[PDB]
Amino acid sequence: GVPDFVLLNQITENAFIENLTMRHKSDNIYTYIGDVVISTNPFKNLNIYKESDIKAYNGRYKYEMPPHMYALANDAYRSMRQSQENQCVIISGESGAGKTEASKKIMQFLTFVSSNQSPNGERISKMLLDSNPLLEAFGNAKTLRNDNSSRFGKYMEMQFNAVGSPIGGKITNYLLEKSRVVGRTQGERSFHIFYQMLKGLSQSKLDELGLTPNAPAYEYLKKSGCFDVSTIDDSGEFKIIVKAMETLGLKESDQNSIWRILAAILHIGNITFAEAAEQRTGTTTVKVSDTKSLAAAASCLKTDQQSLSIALCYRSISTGVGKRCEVISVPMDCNQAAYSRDALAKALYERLFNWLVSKINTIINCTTEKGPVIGILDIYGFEVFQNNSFEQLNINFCNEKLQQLFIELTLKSEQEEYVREGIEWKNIEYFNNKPICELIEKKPIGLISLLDEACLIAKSTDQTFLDSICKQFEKNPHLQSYVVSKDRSIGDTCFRLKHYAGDVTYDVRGFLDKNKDTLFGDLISSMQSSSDPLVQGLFPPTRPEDSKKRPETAGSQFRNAMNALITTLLACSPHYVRCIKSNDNKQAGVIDEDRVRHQVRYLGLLENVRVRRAGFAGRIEYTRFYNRYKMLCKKTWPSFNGTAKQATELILQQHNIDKEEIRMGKTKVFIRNPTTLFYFEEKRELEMP
Repeated sequence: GVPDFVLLNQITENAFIENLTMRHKSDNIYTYIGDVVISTNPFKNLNIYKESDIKAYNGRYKYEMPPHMYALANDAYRSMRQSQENQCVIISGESGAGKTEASKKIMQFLTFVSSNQSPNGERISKMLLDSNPLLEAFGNAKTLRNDNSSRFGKYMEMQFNAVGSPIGGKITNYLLEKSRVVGRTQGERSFHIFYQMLKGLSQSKLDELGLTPNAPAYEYLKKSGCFDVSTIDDSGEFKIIVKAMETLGLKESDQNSIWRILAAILHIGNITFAEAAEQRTGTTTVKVSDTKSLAAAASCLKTDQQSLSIALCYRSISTGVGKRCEVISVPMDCNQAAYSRDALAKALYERLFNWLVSKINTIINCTTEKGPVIGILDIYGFEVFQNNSFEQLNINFCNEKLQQLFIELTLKSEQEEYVREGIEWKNIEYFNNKPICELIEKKPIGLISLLDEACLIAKSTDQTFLDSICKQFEKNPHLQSYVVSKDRSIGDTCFRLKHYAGDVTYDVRGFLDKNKDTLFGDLISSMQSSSDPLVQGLFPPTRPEDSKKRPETAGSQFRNAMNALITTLLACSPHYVRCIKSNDNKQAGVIDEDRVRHQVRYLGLLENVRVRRAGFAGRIEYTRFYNRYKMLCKKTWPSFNGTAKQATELILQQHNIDKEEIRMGKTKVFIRNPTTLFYFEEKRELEMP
């Protein structure tokens, strides 16, 4: 009757949604759109991902079997299989909604079609599927609203062999929300791996780590004000974590060796120094009152507790001629004091995570053979509270790139493929490249440009920064406030900012210490000069392929994490995958009207349907129109001319049909108004059964 999705009985907006539900309600998971994949999430183990259903999708086309493979990959991902080139895929659709389920697809289509034989091939096809519970611990972390709300910018690369099967891979992460460990909103929690360790070990071992049975006693844990939770079982998870580590390749002997590194950080973490009455009037510096805590920091280091604070809390600088001589230093203010405190306790974790995941691959990675590389993307989800804050801005900023990404690819790169395939193409109006949100934050006189401008004015607080935005803009589109835009919804200490299709009002709390975070080499040198596989171990063999220039005031440092992301996107052939979360109850058959419609809107997918093609009603592909309506008219046989325009004219002229009603472009027929469709279909029925 009707295969694929671009042959709906009614190509209306209403039918689009109504049919989408009926599809999901008729054993139809994925959905197509001019070669665009959309999927959902069951949120449980569904008996559909193994051998059985894979044999179905093997040696067939898109227009034959249900949505799953989409021929584009078969005519692109495979196109570079013989032409010997690299690949890369991007995925999105909330967090914890399988990017575990969307990636699951990529593999089970790759294999089988790939190869077999090797007994070590079907085994590794099991460990990667057992990585779902594994990845559900590291990246994932419970938020105030969403439970499985991961929070990280990961770009995993799958390496392969000379026959066409995986061998290993590496992991890359962007600037981390490194404040997650010590600071957060009340009710929320940090990564699970930590809390699952404190209540899984024995007091005997906790003493070796230097931990005491008293949560309020600490600070990082005190700031939260919550530990024991009825929902999640603590003692039951620990044993599962051990299995995960042992199953991969982390024996207890290695675990203990790693815990010392983590336990060391805990000692250097639990130190929020008190007021130091060194000054005279009202201001002050920093000095230790709770010594046993700072002593613990130097305990694992086994160095002069005092000397340690002489180089950190006090900034020493000389340089000139040779290169630097550390001893004379500056007691900095509280703001810069707590600044270095954070920059230190937070940077060590970024280096750890990178070295943690990388050194694990050292064992997993294959040495037997080499091969090409393919990338995969995975990021946090879309969350919106009735309130907002600084962290919301940076997360939304990441989305601004993801939306721009498609625009640069599915709207631009693919558009260039139109003229590369040798098709009569004519530039059709496409919604602007929204450079109003790009040029406003790159070249001089810009958002992040003025953001770094206000941040470097040390004394200037977040409140003053707000005023620095209004004056510079409040005229360039996509930016408002309570002063200009008369809207009571905006507070006196908040501001308005537009994104895609809606409005978001942010708070000012944080920003300062939340952003900069930069760490100089005057605090690292004294520490990496030690002799201990743990102390210097925190700082791997100098510069893990990420240095060039070390000392740079934040701002730029963040640009690197975001620039390194773009530079590696404008030189590869990417693939796109979207995902839509059903509901907030893990139900595989329930629709939350208001929530669903919103998800389809802020992503701008139906606009990508109309605009991409052009903007009208009924549309059909030439490539698919040709090999379908062959047995209707004459002179449309192998004796054809070649052009898709003159041929069609030869077709419609013999049956009296106006030519202006149809037009030729890339691969889409254009007949305006709906009635014509019902007119065409019927006319093909009252004269030929």
